[PDB]
Amino acid sequence: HMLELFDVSYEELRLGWEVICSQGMESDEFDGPGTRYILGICEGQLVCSVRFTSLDRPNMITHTFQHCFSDVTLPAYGTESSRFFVDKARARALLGEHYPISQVLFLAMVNWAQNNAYGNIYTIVSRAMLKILTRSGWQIKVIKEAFLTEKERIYLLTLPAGQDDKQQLGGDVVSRTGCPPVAVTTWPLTLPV
Repeated sequence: HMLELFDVSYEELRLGWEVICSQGMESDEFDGPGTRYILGICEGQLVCSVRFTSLDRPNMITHTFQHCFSDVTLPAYGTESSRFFVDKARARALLGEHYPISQVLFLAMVNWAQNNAYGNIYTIVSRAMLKILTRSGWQIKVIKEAFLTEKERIYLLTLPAGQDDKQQLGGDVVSRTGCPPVAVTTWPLTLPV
């Protein structure tokens, strides 16, 4: 058993490779050149993933939810993660139950961010996702709470990707999975499940 987290550009996107794709999020307006993805693969299958888009290219903050956050100043340089995906049922079956695939992808996100020159990451999450990010210990920053609907609250967040954040999620995954300490410091990531 082994867990691989690494990134691929849209530009890069045999049997197992289509199994992965057959398990991926069906595209949208923001899936094109420039867009990168982090894929979590265990025994030839997609267990989790997340998408990264440049802040200056069209994205969910600048377009989809324009009316919601047009009052927030956005840096010229940056990345927005989205389509945070985790298949809990498949992770359990491959990485055993109680495995923190969620905390791992967060770690993969910080590590990928450092490897690509991003101090932090901008994202739009749902109330629930916010609850999880909060519980993860990751020192996220709500830039603005907005109302999608009458009761639907969504948030614009900055996810810290400094060394402290990396070590913090790393140490978390360690004492949690008991995996080798150096295994959470690299990019790409590779975890013994």
